[PDB]
Amino acid sequence: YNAWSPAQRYFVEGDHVVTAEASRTFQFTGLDSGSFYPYVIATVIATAISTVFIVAPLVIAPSRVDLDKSSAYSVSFYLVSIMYLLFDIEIAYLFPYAMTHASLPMYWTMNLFLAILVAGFAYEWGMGALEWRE
Amino acid sequence: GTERRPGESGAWKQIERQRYASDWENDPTFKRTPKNLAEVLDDSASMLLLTDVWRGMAYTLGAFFDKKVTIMYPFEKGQLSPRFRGEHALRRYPTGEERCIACKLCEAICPAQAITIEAEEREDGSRRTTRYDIDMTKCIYCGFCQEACPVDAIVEGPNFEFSTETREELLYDKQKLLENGDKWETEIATNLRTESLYR
Amino acid sequence: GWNALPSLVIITGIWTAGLFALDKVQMFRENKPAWANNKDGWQKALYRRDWYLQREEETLAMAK
Amino acid sequence: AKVNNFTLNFGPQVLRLVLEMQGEIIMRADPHIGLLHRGTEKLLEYKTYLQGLPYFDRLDYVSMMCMEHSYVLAIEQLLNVSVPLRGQYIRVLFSEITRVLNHLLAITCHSMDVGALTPFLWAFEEREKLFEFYERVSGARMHAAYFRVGGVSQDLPIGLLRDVYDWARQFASRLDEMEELLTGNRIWKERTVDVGTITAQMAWDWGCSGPILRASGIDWDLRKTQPYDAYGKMQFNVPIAGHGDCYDRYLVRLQEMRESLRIIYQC
Amino acid sequence: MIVASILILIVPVLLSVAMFTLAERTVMASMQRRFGPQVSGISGLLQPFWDGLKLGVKEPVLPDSSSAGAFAASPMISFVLSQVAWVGICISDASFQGLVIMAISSLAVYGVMLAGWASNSKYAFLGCLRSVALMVSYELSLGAALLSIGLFVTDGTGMKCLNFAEMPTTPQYAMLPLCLIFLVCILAETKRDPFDLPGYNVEYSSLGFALFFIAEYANMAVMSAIASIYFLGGFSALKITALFFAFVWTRGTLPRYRYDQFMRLGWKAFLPLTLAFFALHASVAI
Amino acid sequence: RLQTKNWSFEDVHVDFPKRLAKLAAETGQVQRLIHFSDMGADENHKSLRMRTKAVGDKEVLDAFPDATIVRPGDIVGIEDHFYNYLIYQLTLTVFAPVVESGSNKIQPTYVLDVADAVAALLRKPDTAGKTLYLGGPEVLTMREVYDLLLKTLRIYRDDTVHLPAWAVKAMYKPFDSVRRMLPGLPMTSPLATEDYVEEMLRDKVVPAGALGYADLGIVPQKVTDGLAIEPVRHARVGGYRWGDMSAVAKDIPESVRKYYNI
Amino acid sequence: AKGLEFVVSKVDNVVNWARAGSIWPMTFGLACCAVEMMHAGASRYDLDRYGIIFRPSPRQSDAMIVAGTLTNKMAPALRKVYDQMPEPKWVVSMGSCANGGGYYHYSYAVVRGCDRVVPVDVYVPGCPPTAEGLLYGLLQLQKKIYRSKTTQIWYKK
Amino acid sequence: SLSGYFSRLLEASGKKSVGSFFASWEFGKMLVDGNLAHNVLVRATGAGRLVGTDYNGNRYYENEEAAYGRRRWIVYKDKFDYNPTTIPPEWHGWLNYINDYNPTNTQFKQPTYQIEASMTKTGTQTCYNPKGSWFSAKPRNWRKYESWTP
Ligand SMILES: COC1=C(OC)C(=O)C(C/C=C(\C)CC/C=C(\C)CC/C=C(\C)CC/C=C(\C)CCC=C(C)C)=C(C)C1=O
Ligand code: SF4
Ligand code: SF4
Ligand code: SF4
Repeated sequence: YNAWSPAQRYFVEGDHVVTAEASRTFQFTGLDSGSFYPYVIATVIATAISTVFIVAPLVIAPSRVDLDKSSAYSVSFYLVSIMYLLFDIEIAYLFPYAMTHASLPMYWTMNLFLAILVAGFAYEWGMGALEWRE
Repeated sequence: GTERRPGESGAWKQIERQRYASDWENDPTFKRTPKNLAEVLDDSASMLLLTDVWRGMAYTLGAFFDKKVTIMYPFEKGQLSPRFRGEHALRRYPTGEERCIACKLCEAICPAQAITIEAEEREDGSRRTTRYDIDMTKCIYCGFCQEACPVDAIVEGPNFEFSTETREELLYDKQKLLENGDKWETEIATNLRTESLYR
Repeated sequence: GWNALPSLVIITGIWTAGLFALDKVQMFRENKPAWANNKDGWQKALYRRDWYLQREEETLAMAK
Repeated sequence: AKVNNFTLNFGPQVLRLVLEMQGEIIMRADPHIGLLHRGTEKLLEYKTYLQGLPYFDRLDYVSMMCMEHSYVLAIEQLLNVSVPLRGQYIRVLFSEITRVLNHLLAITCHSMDVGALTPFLWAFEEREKLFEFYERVSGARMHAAYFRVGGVSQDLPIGLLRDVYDWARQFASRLDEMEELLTGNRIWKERTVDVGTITAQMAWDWGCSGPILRASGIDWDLRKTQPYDAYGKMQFNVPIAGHGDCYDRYLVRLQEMRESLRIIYQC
Repeated sequence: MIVASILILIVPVLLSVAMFTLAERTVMASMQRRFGPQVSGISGLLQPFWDGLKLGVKEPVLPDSSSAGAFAASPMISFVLSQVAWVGICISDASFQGLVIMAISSLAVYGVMLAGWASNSKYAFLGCLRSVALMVSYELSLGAALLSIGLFVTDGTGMKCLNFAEMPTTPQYAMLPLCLIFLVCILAETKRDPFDLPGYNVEYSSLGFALFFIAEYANMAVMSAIASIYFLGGFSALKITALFFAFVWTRGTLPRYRYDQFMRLGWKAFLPLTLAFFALHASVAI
Repeated sequence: RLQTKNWSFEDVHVDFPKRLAKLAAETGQVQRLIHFSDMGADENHKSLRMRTKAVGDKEVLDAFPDATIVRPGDIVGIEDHFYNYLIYQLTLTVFAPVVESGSNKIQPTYVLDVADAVAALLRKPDTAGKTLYLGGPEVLTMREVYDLLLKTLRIYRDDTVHLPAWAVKAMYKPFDSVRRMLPGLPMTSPLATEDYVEEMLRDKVVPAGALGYADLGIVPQKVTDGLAIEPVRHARVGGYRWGDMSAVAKDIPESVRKYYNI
Repeated sequence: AKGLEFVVSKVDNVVNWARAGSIWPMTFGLACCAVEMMHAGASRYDLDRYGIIFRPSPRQSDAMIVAGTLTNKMAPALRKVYDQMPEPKWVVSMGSCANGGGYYHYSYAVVRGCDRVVPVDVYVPGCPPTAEGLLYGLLQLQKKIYRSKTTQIWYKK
Repeated sequence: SLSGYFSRLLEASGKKSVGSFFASWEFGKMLVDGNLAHNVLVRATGAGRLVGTDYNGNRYYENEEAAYGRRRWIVYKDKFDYNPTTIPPEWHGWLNYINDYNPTNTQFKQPTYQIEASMTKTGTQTCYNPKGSWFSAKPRNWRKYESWTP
């Protein structure tokens, strides 16, 4: 990304700024604060490395064809997956609370939120749904 | 400790039984209910904050700082005795004549039938073998042949390091067994100077 | 035991040397030892203004 | 609903098991055996009585001389042969050494199957010491062929009892440091308590014997009820538990190691 | 400069993974009164390298009854996610860095489930669901622990964040039980003792298998660095080694749980405890 | 099948068989020499390997007059070089070139029949000094072979393309001028050469009046169906597998259905 | 030519150092001989010191140790597990039973040697062999791996 | 004393100087073989004394303050292909803790037919083979009768 307007460049005129931005080094203390751009490069580089790991034993290793070498040697998961989905949504809701300096009415609203959560959880506990016998 | 708890029960029928009936309170191997505050704190410091994992961890950390029992083979060896039953071998007299006289007792006693013997009389009239085979892949290393021999001709020597790459190298004939005896004769005699007090 | 000491020493030395080298490289990229700090919208605005005014000072320097 | 059983094949690699499950709960288990059937009962008909003796070492190859014992006693009874006193004492002493070896292997292999790896490595060095005791009297670490009709094969070498006493002087400490990892541990208890319960009526109806039978509250030891060699002279206790548990069998086996140590010291 | 920084990060990660797997063997041996690898190189210092090179010239088994793309993709996905999580630890300045790493580690479930779907084994399908159930169950306690941690993380300007450079440089004495729960959650995520019952890589050979184990040990190092940042007052080499020694020490001395046992532990013990601690810390933080 | 900077076709098909026949005739105790060549071997062949094979056959029959020359067709098997490379050409490539219309005829045979043929030759004394052609009971074109493989593999997209022979040779030319000064590379197909293109422009069948399997008393097995085609059935999409297995499990006994979870 | 052949010979040296120092066998604990193999892995002899890790699956296995007698009922299963190991692989036959049938050689139920089912690289003799004798056999297998020259053979093809 | 360490290292390795030791191929294999590295650098340079030397050049050491079963060890002269089959039988029972006899304290009776100990020949083509083998100088047909030749 490069800035496309004079207002985006703090009203600095000239052609040196346009070329200097287009050929800039990545800097968290320049124009790229909080940028998440190294996460993409890491994915590309690690995918390259793991592809080289995959391809290389197809060249430098022995191989023999055999028909036997190319052969094989509950509802509780539904409970776990759906409960994890709902609880992950609830934790995602609780995260904006913890990132604020909350006042007391915010605290009591959050505790009403948590109370509804734990009431449903305690109902499923009391009916014997967290006993994984089946 | 070997005490039991309602809840630490590994099964379901006993878990269902302990939470719906107080029959576990009659059994003397169960831990009783805490009666006051300090006993409740002791039980909670047992269940929470572990302290039973930590005793095993302290023992294994003591073992981390302790002595080791590993020997550095093949620069260091184990410990064996003169009675040890290793590789079979054929022996001679000090003159150089074979002790074996083809009596076929070791062939008769062999429970694995690992010995095959043929004989005739030698040109000086002596009674000697012409074939003496031991299938080492059929042998069970019992030592019964060593017991049956009346002239101490066949022995099991002190050699245990004789692994090969082909199985044909483990079908010993008479010449190789005599070569083994000629190799190991002094050690075999040293062993038999002690073991003749017992046999 | 004494056999476990060299691998445990080597892990520490590897991480020490690698963190030292990564620190020097990122210090050469960013030129200030607070590049990893949290920045809000005001701090981001301040850094972007500083970058653009530095470019303007460079542009005005090559005219005299 | 009309739930059919889900079946499973459990291991060619020598026990083969065909299970049936109704979810996570087993409804049936069928062991398929014969992968180690070598026909030793047919082969013994083609051997003389001395020739067929080393077959018995290879039946329970964790406990060899005890397998030899019953074959030798069966021959001696029909022959009307008496064993001298020193041979009876030697047979009792090595039978108890054999029991200690077997119980070390059984408890530590069980605890390794559950997941605890260290007690295996701790107990096998003691197993190595008792293998050296086997080798010093027979020349074989495992398949000794030591017990014979009418006694034992060779005499004890001079210096054996000295070293057996030196091992027995520290074996209780080894068993103590073994129990610090397992006996008061909650994971081991939660794996073993109330698992596979055997009552006394089921134990006798299913032909049980040994430490299974003692963990269900039955006082039955053949060394005290139908004694053989010099076992009637030996003073020891029979350990008794009453749940029929895996945990109770583990405790009974440890106590049986203690009692075998007591008999070894008396011999 | 970003590519250079990432490669200079990648080098000690792989070197450290090799030395971790050697150090696990040797420390586990020293607790068991033996030596461990000593022959292969001087003091055994070449054993992980010869394992890697042995697997390099090993034959790749591609079963001709599976889907080849997902079969190849599963260990690649595991390895890539481990490397990306390390980059998020060291080459980021983001405001919600702990949330970023939690999101990455929630993605790591896919390699297990792709291995379970791809290979045509009866019990690989059976064990992948169990391993996923274990990781999924303990992720929630990890998230609630992060909620408790973030209530006290403020930078200089007054903004609350999960930025690692703004974390305090003293141990968090007030959150010792939450630290213990975090460590057992790390043990549960890496499928170590006492949760090692579920394996899923039963059909993999050579460098796909090597990618699986490099990903597993790198994820263990990621979680160790995260725990040292959150509770031990910073990220350091000594803390990484000490926490790894603690994990190997626990693996030496304990047996493992049954499946339903650790499911009941994670859904009846750890989640209510982390949520109750979050409520107590929110009450304190007002 | 391919040339290398250390070994040429004449070194392997000409010089070594000649020296082998000479050293065999020197001993006096060798009563039989079985030399293997190809069904498409011809001195007037544009493919170099067929020509060097026929030249070496002549040298062997010259130096050892009672040596038997055996010339089988394409040999199918688990570890063969015929279906394996064709399956590696149908899959694992963006497209599979077919030389011209693919109407050249071949006579493939099974490897166990050739192994039986060697023992039948060693039994019969009349076969010394002769030449035998070994081919299966069916004459097929390359298009028919490709169609059979595509039906057997259950692939629903014909990825083959028919190309003129100059285009195929132009494709295979850059990796044939560099085949020397190289020690030989793994996973190089023996079909990626001009010699294969020259072989595809001709028929490779048993000649009329030649001695074949019938003179050895052998009825050769079918190559298209049966046990010979079972290895390629394992490489189909999804897996071999049985099926639903429920129409025939109707009157099967009790424990069997529960064992198979039907 | 001289330099490239020297490099190829050193590639064989490094590859053989890696393969011999990283043998991961598969356990067939059929019988008596398995207990001595357990004793070989224990703290006195410490097979892990030589780089040996026992593996549960055949796909990660570099070698097979047949430790015990092989019956007619067990022979196809052993063959099937052998066929599932990837190249390069070796087989170590341990004890008289696996070597030639041993004490059960004339039985109606026993395979007379595992040679009859799988090919074998190193034979260790005994009934049982000692754990130290099994160490000797494994060091001999390492010596067999050292004499291999794979890239030198490939370079001259 | 480090001078004691280096003197022990030179008498154990059989070299003449530390420069000759560290520039040798024996030190090159001791960088890649850790079993030999431990035996030469740690065990042979530790507490203990030299007992004797056999005719193959191997040196024998003992230490009575060590644990039981780790009192005795050997330094092989063949650094590159060391093998326990080169130990003579008059040292075999001492090193395997079978007896307490060695040539330095016991005069063994030497038979006139005694073959000296050497390294095993397995894996090579000069190994032992039975008389009916292909590798023999003249293979045997083991027929127990004579055929009529006209
Ligand atoms: C009991 O636990 C354990 C296991 O069971 C879970 C195991 O399976 C293993 C064995 C498996 C291993 C070691 C594989 C994983 C590690 C690898 C592949 C090492 C990664 C190292 C790298 C990439 C650096 C090496 C490469 C270099 C130096 C480049 C060389 C280049 C040139 C010379 C040009 C071990 C040790 C173990 O303890
Ligand atoms: S030791 Fe036993 S098996 Fe060996 S030859 Fe003697 S009697 Fe036969
Ligand atoms: S070795 Fe002994 S028992 Fe055997 S035949 Fe010769 S003399 Fe008789
Ligand atoms: S060779 Fe001997 S010790 Fe080994 S399994 Fe067979 S009978 Fe048992």
